[PDB]
Amino acid sequence: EVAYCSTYTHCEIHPSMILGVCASIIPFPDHNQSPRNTYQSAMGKQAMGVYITNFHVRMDTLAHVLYYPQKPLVTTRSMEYLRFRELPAGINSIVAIA
Amino acid sequence: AILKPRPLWTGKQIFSLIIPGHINCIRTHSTHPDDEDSGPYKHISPGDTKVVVENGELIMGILCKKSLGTSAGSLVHISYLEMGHDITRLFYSNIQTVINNWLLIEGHTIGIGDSIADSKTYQDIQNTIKKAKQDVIEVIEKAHNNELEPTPGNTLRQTFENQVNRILNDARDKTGSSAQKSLSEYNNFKSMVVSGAKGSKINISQVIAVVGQQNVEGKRIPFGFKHRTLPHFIKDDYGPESRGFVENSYLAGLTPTEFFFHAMGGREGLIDTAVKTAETGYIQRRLIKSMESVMVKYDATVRNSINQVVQLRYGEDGLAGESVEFQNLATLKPSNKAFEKKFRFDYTNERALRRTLQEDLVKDVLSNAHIQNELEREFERMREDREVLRVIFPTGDSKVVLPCNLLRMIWNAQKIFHINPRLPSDLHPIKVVEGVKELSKKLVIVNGDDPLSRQAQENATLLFNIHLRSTLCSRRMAEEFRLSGEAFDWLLGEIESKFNQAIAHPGEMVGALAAQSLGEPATQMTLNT
Amino acid sequence: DDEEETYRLWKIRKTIMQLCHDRGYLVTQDELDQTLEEFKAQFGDKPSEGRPRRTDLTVLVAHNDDPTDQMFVFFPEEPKVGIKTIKVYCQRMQEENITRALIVVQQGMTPSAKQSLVDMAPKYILEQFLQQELLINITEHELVPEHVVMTKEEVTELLARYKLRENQLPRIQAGDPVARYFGIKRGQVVKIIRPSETAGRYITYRLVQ
Amino acid sequence: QKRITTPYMTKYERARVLGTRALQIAMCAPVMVELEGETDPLLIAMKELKARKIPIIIRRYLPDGSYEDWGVDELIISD
Amino acid sequence: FRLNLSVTTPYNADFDGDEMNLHLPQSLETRAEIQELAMVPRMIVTPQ
Amino acid sequence: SLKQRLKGKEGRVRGNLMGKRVDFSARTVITPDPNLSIDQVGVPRSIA
Amino acid sequence: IGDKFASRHGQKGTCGIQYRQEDMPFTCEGITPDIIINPHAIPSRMTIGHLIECLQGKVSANKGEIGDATPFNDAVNVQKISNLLSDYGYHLRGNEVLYNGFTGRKITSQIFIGPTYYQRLKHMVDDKIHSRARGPIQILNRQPMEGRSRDGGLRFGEMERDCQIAHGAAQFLRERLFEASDPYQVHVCNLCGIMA
Amino acid sequence: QGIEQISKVYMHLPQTDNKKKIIITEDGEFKALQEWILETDGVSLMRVLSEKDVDPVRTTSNDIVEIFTVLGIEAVRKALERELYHVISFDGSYVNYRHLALLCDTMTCRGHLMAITRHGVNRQDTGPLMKCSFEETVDVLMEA
Amino acid sequence: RDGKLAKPRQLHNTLWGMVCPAETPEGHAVGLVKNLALMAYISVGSQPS
Ligand SMILES: [Mg+2]
Ligand SMILES: [Zn+2]
Repeated sequence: EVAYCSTYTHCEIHPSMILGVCASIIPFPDHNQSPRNTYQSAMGKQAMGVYITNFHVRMDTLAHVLYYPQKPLVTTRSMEYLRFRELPAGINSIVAIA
Repeated sequence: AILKPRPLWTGKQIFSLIIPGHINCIRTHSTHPDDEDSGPYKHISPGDTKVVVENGELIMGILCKKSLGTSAGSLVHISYLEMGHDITRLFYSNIQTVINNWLLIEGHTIGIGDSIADSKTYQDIQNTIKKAKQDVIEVIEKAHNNELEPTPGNTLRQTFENQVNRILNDARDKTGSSAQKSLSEYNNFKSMVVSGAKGSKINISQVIAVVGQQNVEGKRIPFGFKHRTLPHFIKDDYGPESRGFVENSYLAGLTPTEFFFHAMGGREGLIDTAVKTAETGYIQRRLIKSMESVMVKYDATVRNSINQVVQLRYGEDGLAGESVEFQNLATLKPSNKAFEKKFRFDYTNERALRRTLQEDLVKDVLSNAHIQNELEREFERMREDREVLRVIFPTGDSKVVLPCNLLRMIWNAQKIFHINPRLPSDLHPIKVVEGVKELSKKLVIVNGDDPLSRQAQENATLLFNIHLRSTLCSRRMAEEFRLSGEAFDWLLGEIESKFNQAIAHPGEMVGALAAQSLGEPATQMTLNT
Repeated sequence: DDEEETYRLWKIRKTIMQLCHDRGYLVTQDELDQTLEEFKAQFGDKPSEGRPRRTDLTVLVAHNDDPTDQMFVFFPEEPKVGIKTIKVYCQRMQEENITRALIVVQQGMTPSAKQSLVDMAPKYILEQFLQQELLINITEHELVPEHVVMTKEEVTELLARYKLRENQLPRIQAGDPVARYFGIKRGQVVKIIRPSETAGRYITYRLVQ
Repeated sequence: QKRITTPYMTKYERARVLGTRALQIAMCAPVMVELEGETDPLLIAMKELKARKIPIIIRRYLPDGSYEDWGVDELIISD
Repeated sequence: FRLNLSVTTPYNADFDGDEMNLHLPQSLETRAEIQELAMVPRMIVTPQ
Repeated sequence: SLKQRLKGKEGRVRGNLMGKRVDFSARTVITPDPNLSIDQVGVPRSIA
Repeated sequence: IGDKFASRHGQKGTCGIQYRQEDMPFTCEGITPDIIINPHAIPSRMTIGHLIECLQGKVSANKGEIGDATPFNDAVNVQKISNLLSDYGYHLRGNEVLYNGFTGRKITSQIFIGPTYYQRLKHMVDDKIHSRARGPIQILNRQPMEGRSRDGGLRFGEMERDCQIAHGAAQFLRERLFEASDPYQVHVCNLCGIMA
Repeated sequence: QGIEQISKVYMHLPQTDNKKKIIITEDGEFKALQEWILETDGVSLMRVLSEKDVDPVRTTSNDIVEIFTVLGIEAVRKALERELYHVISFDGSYVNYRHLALLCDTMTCRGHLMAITRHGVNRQDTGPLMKCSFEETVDVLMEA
Repeated sequence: RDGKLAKPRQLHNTLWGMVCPAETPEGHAVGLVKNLALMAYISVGSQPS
């Protein structure tokens, strides 16, 4: 076309791979203000869930375990690769803003 | 308020049961337009603005944080100053309880119907944004041609950067004007920004129209590679897309090369907060220790720990900062003809005085003549004070901090004694002169009868007496005020008590109170401007 | 040049005619507003190879309350001043019976001369200035309030009214520009009168030590 | 005479007089008002002040070493 | 600990996991001086 | 040594004479309660 | 009612009170919310990603799929989610008509309701409460010391020593530093100033 | 040309009254007049006051040790009060006047610029049991 | 961990795609510890022979 450039040498796979591990579990992260995405990535590191499947054998100190974990109803496509639907931490609740 | 088809009350009629005592206040509301108070309908409130809480009941006006929040002269402040603290406690309590219990009937929320705009608005916003981008491209091409002359004190680059910044500011202002005028009455963003509880007018613009433009180290996003910002763009490119102008909103989402820049800008703010806290925990702390040993002694002098004198009277007047208000002097500012037309108290007309006073009193004044001499002498005293004021304040302002608010204190006395301003009434003009003199004599900051001390006493209560005889002018209180004699004795008795009680207390640890007060702004302020 | 030089000598002169008027000496009225061209016609058009030699500029004044105590001011000729050069003046004071004297140093003085003036303490008190400092009256600046020196009878009225000692006052060292402009010695009390926005006027005192 | 200090009971002297008089009542001192069903030793000490009947003298120390003694009866209660 | 909101703005508090220390006056003079000097109704306006 | 024992931060003067640990103080999380006055706070029954 | 709950968009917050089901507000078919949050949390920090995943989530429970929130998709607007929701018989922006739970009356405004994904943080209140009242003390300096009950004293720092000085409270400042912490008595000679 | 300490001088005429020239007119009215000004990068006050077509009355420098060199001690009291009021009232805040007068009246009370640091307050000659809580405990105790 | 110099703490253009831009702790260690992106791969080394 009347184009920006015409000598492209490479192309990206998907521009969503520029995010870390704790920041790629946020739905629609391109709609929030920036400092908000920093807080959650330092806050989903201290959410109770099930942390490992053989928690019966390990005599760790200070282990928390949730009864009924659930997987999200609104998921990012880059959560199938870090096993967030096999060891989830949270519950889908019905929230009202009032 | 309504008694025929059905008995219906109003909100102002239930709210006027909360407001204690008989207090008087006049404020405004945040959407009071500037060109309303000039022309007609100034005492009519078509948008129901200009709060007037008269004799303890909300006559008119929409309340917001300008009238109930933390400002000076608010309704909680006036109720604190006039009634006490045991009644202001109950005032805060009763507002919060009855308004929560109505608020579960009305209800409140924020959805995303409160965060979207009609197509007519969106199309207009898109049109202007495209025009602004084209203008920047025209500026870029001419710079390559070499058709820009740098201003003195500026380089070729700095002038271009300034023009680009001005164009961006104009575009953001246009987007805000386009958005703000598409807001509805049932909206909830607008119902929070107006009421003053939370929000601001740039959040509505970033949520709805344009996020804005990021900047690290106080300037537009820098060439972090060689000649590029990210490896997607071309080298030696200076457009609005390449360097951080986020032209989408928070609801249309961000593109990747734009979410990265918004992360840079938000990162800089997070770093600033951490550094600022460390600075705050030291500078203010060091200041408190150095001036801690400063306090008010039993001589009303402010001495050190070694008793070596810092100030002869506290605050250079002798008063404590808890009980002072903003006032206006209104003698320094007007012309030499309006001053002589407002404070002269001329008896030459013989009809204006007759209209505003009792006939027997005016005729007696004219015949005594001694009275005429005294009143002309008072006008001359006022002219001398006008000159002294013109100096002390060489700039021209009139907002001066003083003790007890006098217009509110003559306006309470017009309703404790049911002053009809539609009748001539009576106030011997001399009684007013003699009363000013005696009250002026009784208030005493420096207790002394010696000549050396007498001079110090005269020097102190100086600006307050210029203000007192300025608002205590004979003419100005026999015309506009019209006050009955009984009213004057109460007006005078109270002025003295408020002043006597406003004197600073001998023993308060002033050097720490001041150090923490100085320590405050040391904290709110920017880390690097 | 000389136009710069005939300008400065008129300016520095006009400053001193006020400095000695502040200290309470008698200076004729028109000497205070001596305009430039009037100075240029009286003392000479130019000092470069001219009649104004930096001598013929000296001033001798007498006090208002007493015609005997007088003050002299000298304008040395050399850039920096030596030893007997002030003794030339010390002799000129010795002959005329005058103790109050000033010297308007041109550019500097010698450390030996610094020794030579601090010795005659009980007699022949001289004040050393600089040509640059006298070019502007600092007393008429915006920030500088109005100072007034109090007699030794008034100072004993403060310390008996506020029941103070003399150690408990705010202090000022006799080395700052206004302490020298008024010629103040240790143990004196100066009164400052400044206007403030809360009261209107406030009078504070300083002890010069 | 020569009393140079203020005739108003300052904010701090009212907080210390009420504390001391209340502690003396708790240790069985005789009261000086006709209370009616009152028991709190600090509620009584407050209505003695409203009646100007507290037997305590305040010694104000000037910063030059002098002093003067004001009877609580003679002071104008601030509140 | 439970307190009224109108008191949030002096302490600069917010209710997302803050913690607030409480001290208890022991003698009777110190309870009287806290009652007649530093109660929260007596501190509505600031000298700052 | 006796200099290092009477020295600065956490010594015997910057750490045991100016700042000291005080008994009779309890801290608990805060939550709202709009049914209270300004003058009041609500204490749990175990702290009390 | 002390525990800390947080969303997936940086909204942490404690728990204020717990109501039974007979008191929460209900919809016209008996769906009470599990959590109620303040509307003032949104406009100041601008987390609009929080308002779309509860709109997207309401379509996913009614259709039976699981939604997609990949960041830079550009194939999922709000106009495409809203038009999907009005097919199942709801308002196309999530709003609903709630009834008051105490009096059964309708609420004049319409409340925005939907399902979201919350997490339970680690900071619980059972772990942060402690109190001291005349507890064990040290041996060398006789200053209050921690005991077996986990509970020592709170430090009375330097900045707290200054708010009390500005207050003018001289008794309370003495109690907190001397009578509450290591009181002691000694004997001193009169002519000389040495202990006896 | 010029003065060696002064490196760059600007030129503008103000828009707010603060830096305009306010004159009482003949009728008695405060009038604002617009005025070109030169503002530098580098300070040497005594040569600038001594220059013709320069106002010697209203020259002001934000360097308070240089005003302490040139004008006096009361000028640093008042210029210091004006500088604290200039940094507090830039974000639209408001601190009362008693506090700025007490700080600027304690900082310049003994004659010279008592800086609020270690080296200004620790020269104050208080008693011996106050200086020992301040960085030099055993040395103060042994000289005392 | 306490130096006030901002240039080793601010986000640099060259971190595109190799270090996460949003994830970092607050406090005194802002921008000092960082997490790497999803597909970022660190090399292991070889011989230039
Ligand atoms: Mg918080
Ligand atoms: Zn002995």
